[PDB]
Amino acid sequence: FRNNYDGDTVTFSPTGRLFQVEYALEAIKQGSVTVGLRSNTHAVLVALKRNADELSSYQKKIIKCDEHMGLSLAGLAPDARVLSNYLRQQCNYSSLVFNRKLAVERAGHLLCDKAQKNTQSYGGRPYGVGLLIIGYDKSGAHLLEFQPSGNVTELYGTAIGARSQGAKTYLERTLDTFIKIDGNPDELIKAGVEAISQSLRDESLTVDNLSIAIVGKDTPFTIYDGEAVAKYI
Amino acid sequence: GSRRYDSRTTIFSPEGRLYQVEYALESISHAGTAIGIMASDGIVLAAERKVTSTLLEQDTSTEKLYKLNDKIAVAVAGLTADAEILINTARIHAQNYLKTYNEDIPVEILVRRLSDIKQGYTQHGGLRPFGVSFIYAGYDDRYGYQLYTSNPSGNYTGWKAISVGANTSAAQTLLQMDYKDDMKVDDAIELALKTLSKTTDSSALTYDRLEFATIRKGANDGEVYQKIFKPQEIKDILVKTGIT
Amino acid sequence: MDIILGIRVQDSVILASSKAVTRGISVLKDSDDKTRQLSPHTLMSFAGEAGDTVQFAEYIQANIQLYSIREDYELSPQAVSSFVRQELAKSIRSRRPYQVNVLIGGYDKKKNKPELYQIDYLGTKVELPYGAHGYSGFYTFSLLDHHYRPDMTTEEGLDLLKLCVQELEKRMPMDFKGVIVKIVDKDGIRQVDDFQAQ
Amino acid sequence: SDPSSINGGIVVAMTGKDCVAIACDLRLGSQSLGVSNKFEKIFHYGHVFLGITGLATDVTTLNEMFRYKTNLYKLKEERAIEPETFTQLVSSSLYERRFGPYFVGPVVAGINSKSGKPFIAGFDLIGCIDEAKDFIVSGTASDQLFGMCESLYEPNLEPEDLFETISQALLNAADRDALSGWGAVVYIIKKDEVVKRYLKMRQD
Amino acid sequence: QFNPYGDNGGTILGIAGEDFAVLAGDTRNITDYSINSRYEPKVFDCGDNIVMSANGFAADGDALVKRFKNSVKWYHFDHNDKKLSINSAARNIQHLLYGKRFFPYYVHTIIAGLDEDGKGAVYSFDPVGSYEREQCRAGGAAASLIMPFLDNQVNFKNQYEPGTNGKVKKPLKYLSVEEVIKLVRDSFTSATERHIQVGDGLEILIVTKDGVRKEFYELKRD
Amino acid sequence: MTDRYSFSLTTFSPSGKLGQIDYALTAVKQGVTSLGIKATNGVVIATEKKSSSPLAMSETLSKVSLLTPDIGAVYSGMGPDYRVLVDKSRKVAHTSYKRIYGEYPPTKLLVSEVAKIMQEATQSGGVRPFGVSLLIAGHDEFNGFSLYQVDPSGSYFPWKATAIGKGSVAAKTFLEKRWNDELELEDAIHIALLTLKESVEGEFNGDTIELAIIGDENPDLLGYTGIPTDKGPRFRKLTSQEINDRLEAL
Amino acid sequence: GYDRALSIFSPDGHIFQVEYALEAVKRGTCAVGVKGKNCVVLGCERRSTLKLQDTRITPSKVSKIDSHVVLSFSGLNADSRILIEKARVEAQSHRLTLEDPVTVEYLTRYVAGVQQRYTQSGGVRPFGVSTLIAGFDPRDDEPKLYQTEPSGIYSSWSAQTIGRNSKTVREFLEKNYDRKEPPATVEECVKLTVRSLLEVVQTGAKNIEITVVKPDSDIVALSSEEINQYVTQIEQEKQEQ
Amino acid sequence: TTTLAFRFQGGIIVAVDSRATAGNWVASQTVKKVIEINPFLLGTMAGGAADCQFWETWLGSQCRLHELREKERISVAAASKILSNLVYQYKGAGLSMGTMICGYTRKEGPTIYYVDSDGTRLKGDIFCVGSGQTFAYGVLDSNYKWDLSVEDALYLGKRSILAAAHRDAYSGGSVNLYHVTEDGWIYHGNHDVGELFWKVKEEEGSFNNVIG
Amino acid sequence: DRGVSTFSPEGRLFQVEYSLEAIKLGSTAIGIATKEGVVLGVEKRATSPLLESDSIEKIVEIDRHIGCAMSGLTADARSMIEHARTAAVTHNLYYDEDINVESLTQSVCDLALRFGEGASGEERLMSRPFGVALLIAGHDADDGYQLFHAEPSGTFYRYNAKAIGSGSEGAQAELLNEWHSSLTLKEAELLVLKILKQVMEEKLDENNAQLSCITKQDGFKIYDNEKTAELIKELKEKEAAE
Ligand SMILES: [Mg+2]
Ligand SMILES: [Mg+2]
Repeated sequence: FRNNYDGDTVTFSPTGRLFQVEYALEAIKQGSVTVGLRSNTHAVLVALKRNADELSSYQKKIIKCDEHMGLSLAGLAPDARVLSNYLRQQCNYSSLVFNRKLAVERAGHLLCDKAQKNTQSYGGRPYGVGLLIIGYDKSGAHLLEFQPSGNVTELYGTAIGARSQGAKTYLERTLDTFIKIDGNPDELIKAGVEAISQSLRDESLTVDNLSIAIVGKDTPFTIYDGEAVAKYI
Repeated sequence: GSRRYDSRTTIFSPEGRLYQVEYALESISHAGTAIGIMASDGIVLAAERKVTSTLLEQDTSTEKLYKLNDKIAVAVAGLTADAEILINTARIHAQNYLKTYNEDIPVEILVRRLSDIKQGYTQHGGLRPFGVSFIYAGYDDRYGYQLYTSNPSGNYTGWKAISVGANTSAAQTLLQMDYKDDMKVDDAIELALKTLSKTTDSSALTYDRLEFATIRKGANDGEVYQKIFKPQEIKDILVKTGIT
Repeated sequence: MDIILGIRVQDSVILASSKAVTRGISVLKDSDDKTRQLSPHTLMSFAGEAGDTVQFAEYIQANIQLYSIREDYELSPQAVSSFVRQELAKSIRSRRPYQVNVLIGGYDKKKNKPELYQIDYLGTKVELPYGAHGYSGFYTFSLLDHHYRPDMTTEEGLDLLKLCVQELEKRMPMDFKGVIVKIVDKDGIRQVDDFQAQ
Repeated sequence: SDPSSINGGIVVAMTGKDCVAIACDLRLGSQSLGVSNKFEKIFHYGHVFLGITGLATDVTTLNEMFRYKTNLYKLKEERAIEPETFTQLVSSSLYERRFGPYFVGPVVAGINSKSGKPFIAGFDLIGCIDEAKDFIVSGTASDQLFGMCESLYEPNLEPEDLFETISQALLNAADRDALSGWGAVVYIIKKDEVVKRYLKMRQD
Repeated sequence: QFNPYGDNGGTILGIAGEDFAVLAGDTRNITDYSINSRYEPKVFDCGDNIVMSANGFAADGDALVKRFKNSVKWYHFDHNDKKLSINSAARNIQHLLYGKRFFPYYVHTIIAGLDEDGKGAVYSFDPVGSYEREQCRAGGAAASLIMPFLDNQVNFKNQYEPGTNGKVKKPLKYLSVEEVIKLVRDSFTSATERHIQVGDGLEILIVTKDGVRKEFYELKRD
Repeated sequence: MTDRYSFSLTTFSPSGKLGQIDYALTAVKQGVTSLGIKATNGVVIATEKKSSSPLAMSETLSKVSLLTPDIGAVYSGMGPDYRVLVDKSRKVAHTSYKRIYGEYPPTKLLVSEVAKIMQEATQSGGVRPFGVSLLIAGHDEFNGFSLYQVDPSGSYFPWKATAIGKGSVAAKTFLEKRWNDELELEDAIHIALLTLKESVEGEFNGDTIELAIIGDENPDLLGYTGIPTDKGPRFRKLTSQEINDRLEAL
Repeated sequence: GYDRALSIFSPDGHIFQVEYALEAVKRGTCAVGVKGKNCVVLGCERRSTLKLQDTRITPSKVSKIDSHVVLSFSGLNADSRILIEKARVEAQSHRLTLEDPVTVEYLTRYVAGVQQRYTQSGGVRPFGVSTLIAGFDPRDDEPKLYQTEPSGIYSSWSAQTIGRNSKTVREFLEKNYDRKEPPATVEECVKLTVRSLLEVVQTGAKNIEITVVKPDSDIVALSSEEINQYVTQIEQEKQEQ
Repeated sequence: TTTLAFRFQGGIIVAVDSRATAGNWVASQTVKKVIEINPFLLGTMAGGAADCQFWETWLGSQCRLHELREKERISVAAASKILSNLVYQYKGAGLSMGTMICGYTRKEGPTIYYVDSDGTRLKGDIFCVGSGQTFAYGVLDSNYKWDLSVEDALYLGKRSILAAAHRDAYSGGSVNLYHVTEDGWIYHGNHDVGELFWKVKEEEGSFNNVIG
Repeated sequence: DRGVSTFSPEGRLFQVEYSLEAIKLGSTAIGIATKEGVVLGVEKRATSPLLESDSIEKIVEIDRHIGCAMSGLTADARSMIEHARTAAVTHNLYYDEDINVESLTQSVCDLALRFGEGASGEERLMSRPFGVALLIAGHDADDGYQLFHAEPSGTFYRYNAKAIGSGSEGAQAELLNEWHSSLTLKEAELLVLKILKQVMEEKLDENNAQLSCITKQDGFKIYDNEKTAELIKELKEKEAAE
């Protein structure tokens, strides 16, 4: 069984499964937790950063792609770099060649197409990281969830990483509330923090521990880390 | 995938040996015996042919002794086709050296180059080696008479008398027995023949089963002559020696 | 052009080559050695385009040195030359041909005879009693055609070169600043430190 | 600049009664400056002869190239190449560089060892093959040579006589050309033997 | 044959003060004898307190300016939001320029800003990269007219101290933004009087620790 | 995508055998019998036309192929493998010979060329040896008449006569008695016909036998007149009728 | 096209093909190099699969990379040929561009890197060779001895050996070589090298070949006889007891 | 342009002028024509501004890399041949540069190499390079002597540039002096021709083809 | 067999884990980062007394402001260092300034996962992960003194102190205790020296342990045997009390 059909991404199991892709998805579940949630005016990202020792830094999980887009990563960081870098290039191309801010919807479509090549090609390997993408554009705020399988989905909010299910359910209830947090950045953030706290167990989210990012109407994708997230615990 | 069907022809055993090389050598040991004996005024190359019949035309045949250039020749033990590939390229490297330097190519250089082509198949590319071993008989202004040998591992060495193919240990032992530093061409021929005679996996050593070659620097001339013996002449040299 | 003369005596080859490098309106150096030792018994003299000159020389040097080591042997002069010719003949049809002219003077230790080869940037090679490249030959060949004898001594050849130099200093328009002479014989290669006044 | 006129030189060959002859001059210069008095232009691969006029570096290159090709030919075919065949090899080797030719004008002379018939031929720098029963001329003095041959020549001359003919043809044609001369050599070719004679001529 | 190049006139001038620097440029854009635009800016804010202008063949100037802003964008990305100091921007441009050494950006560029110490700085480039830091520099068509003026009025060349038998140079003081702007305006009106490519408008970009301020003055439109 | 099979598919076994090659020789063994006998003034190669159904049209399949106007080849083993070898062999006779020397290549050289291809299929990455053995017969001004056999390993050897495939051994044995060095072509044809008969299981006539010869020059087959050096092709495929006339003299 | 990863990691952190290459090294004849106070000696034992050789021609074990640097090895003979040539070229190239011959270290670092490279490039197996490279840096008199292995690792030694039974001879060196007084002479260094070789070569004059490298391009291979003299005098510094 | 460097008892002197021209247009008079590679290596520039600045700043990099790689400081010979071989690769493309690589190393001692875009690399004791080279040589050659004092050397190199700055339209601005010793290069100032000429005339009593 | 870029059922890259194992067998390397500099010390680990200890390069300079210590199959690090050096020099060329240590480090880690056999993602030309890990320490003006641990997985973390190699878990644990914001360069030298002593099989002395530091004032300095020996001595006394 499995041991015969999991050797590579160019093999389908007898059930119609792609194990290498599936195995890829697992490194995500192993990663720390991050949450995304958008109102109609802003989109926030709150992600729990994970240290290695009490003597180390907390792996940076959010990346700015353009002044209007960014994402939080969950899983294999390198693959995150490779992917955000690609997102950076496509954003650049739209600005340069069309003087148009790239549509998050399109950014999504592009990421899916990139991952998919490493899920039907020999010797290649699926990406091992999930991504939460937020952005404000010509049609308001957005939040996109990307999976190495190549699947990308736009949601009012969501969470990924270990214990993600906590926050994912939390938001699923908190919806009617946060989606109405228009014109009040700090609140959405709060909502985000609360949500993120729903997938905790270790210790309470701290200064070196938390990472939040916000994008919106008159707010360029800005990264808040440590000293500045204090007011959000 | 494709890796599935890859034999990895250039890998090491846990013992630090090269499978494909070791296995090629084995192939070669089932091949007709070839011998090279170096004299003080010549070199003899003799070979025993494998695959014979009443109908095989021996006249217009040359399956074991090949001319590389006017001063060097080789005797082959292995796959005859793999042989021709290496020969055609060795012949060429000879001519290149010539054009470039206007001097005939030193036997060892030619040899070393050929050995280098073989070592390649040993270290990269993923292809099976050539199942061939060579005994080169050549002359040159820097070392005169030379006899070398090369095999699938791309290693080469020089010899006073040597053999390759089937029954090497037997022949080698016989050669170590009757060979002496100050031999002469007409004598080495005899030795060459005798040796073949006692290692042959057949009944009697007949002319049609042999290929003989000599590289003599005749005194009344100056140019190193290469003579690849013709059937009638093998028969003759054979009677002289008494094998009949 | 710069001066490159070579004359093969009975037991040696003497190459004479000008000490000046001029660029535009100024003589930049008055002590250039337009020569490279290809091997202990083979010296090559060169002249032509500004950079191609040394670049081609040193390249040929490297290649001959390498062969020397790979085989622990010294290629015959004739060999070194045929090699040089082919490098040239291949260059002439490249994108940017080496515009270099060379004289190769070597002592063939096997034949125990000095040799001198003249090769132009097109890979035109010829073996000669004496040769030159540039405009110098226009004077020296006739001078030598008259004063040269096959059985001359190293000393006689040097004096013959002296005549050549003098004729050149008399009639050529450019001040080439004298020459550096080098003799290639059985015991190697040595530079006549005494030619500016012999 | 005209590649074919830098070095100077001539070659000519004629056929006789069971013989052929090919000769040439020994000059090699650089425009006005004579540089070498010993530059032969006739070469041979076994019993086949090739004379090459034109740019010296190319003459040299082509010689080396046909030694190679003929050497390998013998190793593969186990016999020496014939004229009729070498000609084709020359032609094709030349056409191979159709748009960046070797500036040369080869001449082939020999006697078929199988048929014994005399054979000679010339080519333009890109391979046109001119097989003639009479003579073939080439070099800087080609016009002059054509003049000599066309008049002096007559069918079926004996070796001894042909030698005269070819010699006078060369000699005289060379003297009316500034770029040729400085020595001459003639090859008389017969099945059995071939004799090479040097000629005494104006050294100007 | 197709001629890949053109000349769009214009003239630019940059002056570095003690705690500021300006980069002014005219606003006209022409072609041969026709005016393409009376208002087409060529001095831009590139972020990080750096203003730049690449005057000459507008297509090239534009391409250059584009590639640099972008270089600033990626400097932030690749080097964790670090601010590109002017000296670094300069060297970066040298490379942008010299990359096209065999099909040059037919432009004379200048950037202004504050150095690492906060003092004013101006840097100017040859179309293939030669660059240097300077007190002031003009570029473009009327460069030859304006430059001498600045050597005199900004660097006080040839001006000596009265009654010293010409043995003591005028004290090399540093102008205020107000004076600098006066000079910029004069240099430009003058240039407009005599050059047919200069005119229509003047846009100056002033650079201080407080950011980048824009000033605009009208010029003759004939 | 892309042929990533860049490694040899024929390697060495611990007994020193090249599996794929031996196997190809087996495939050959399963193939119909074909033979070639060499005369003093000719050579004949023949084989049987294993009509794989009576609905199929025998003539529309040449198992005997002309390589040059003086060379032919017949085989035993996998036909397709053969057909493509003829194509190549016919091409190489031009590219490596007629386009350089202005004359067709000599038997041994052409053979030498064919052989080299087969060898490559024994070592090149990603392929399997050819499942054929061929008998190539020709003539050339300098070597006279010849007959060669080329195996999947790429080895070739000249023969006075031989047979390959199914009834090889029996046939090889039958030839050894009849053959001698004073055979005039007609007699060898005859012998070939006899030899062939014994391998042939059922029908035996010109519609089931493909026999070709390499003999005298045939100007009526040149197609043009006026040039006295090109005397005509020496290879001739025998007609059904011509075979029967010799069959009716069993 | 052929790009299969042959040297790869196995569950325990080993690169088998690299390790298996070390074995082929162990299977090769011994080679020793010990450095004196003004020299470096490199000795090697001789193979014995068959005998009736032509001592004159057969490529010895010690090779000159340049007029002042030598390299001996233990391993696949053929494999060593490639490293030598590659080393020689770089020896020339370096001369051409730096106008100075290589230091033994440079040459070492070069050869070393080539080995490492083959342990992580597709389509190739590591070099089944280990080398001893010795000589003197241009214009310096301090002897240099370095060793390289198929992994690509390298470093220097006062004395060292590689090849079959190197474990045994290493011990002899470890005991007989004092870093406070390296064999202060060409003679005693040669001796110590022979003594060491003897412990395993097992009394065989024609079984040993020694080479000495002195400063400024002075490299000399001893005669079958001069060594035999060392073997003789050495069997006495064991017999007189 | 106008640059010189010459060898002597106390080391090497490198003096260059500082004018940049666009044809007859004086583009600048404040250009540094000497690039300080490492504490013991100076490279002078003449020809295309960019070509020199660019490839010499680059040279500086390749020199540093060598340090990192070999732990030893790059020789002047090697440093120079890098530029030279580089330039030779671009031969025929239009690079325009004439430069001198001066420096001191324990191995070579004081050393100066001239390398130009034609690929000529030469070692020597005195080189003047640039449109004003002849002017510099004139003055330099006539007063140069090996046993010169460091102070006199400085002055001489200085003076020679002065010379060229005066006569050669294409040279001027100010002279930049450098002294290369056993312990490295020592900068000896930037001297404005605007004032240097007058001082020199009065003190030395030369340039009498001028009144003032 | 299976490819070199295959994911285990636990979501990890085999070859990466495996190389990480090979790294566990290396000589210890410890780096501690203080407000006065960063110390990087390593254990030479001579495999024989005839090997000239000083010929062991496990601490290298990337640039005057960046140094680095390796641990693992040290031959694999050569191409990494080279890239590190070129990356820093090149940066100085294109921007006339020093490369940020993070940046340098990040550039090195970009090589990490570039292994494969035709992995449709770019052109990955390396057959297997690096079998070594690095401790990269340096200083820039923006973020002060920094120490980074770079693994063959492409990830790298910043540590106030870190140990890699054989004695990692033990040493790491010790570091964890001993470390504090207000440490001093000498204290750090000591800890490295002390902790090295502990995890080292043979007895730590000047010929088998190597110390180095990088400071704003003097840059990357590899401590000379004599200086380190003095510290070793200063340690026997600090330890030979209480
Ligand atoms: Mg005349
Ligand atoms: Mg108007």
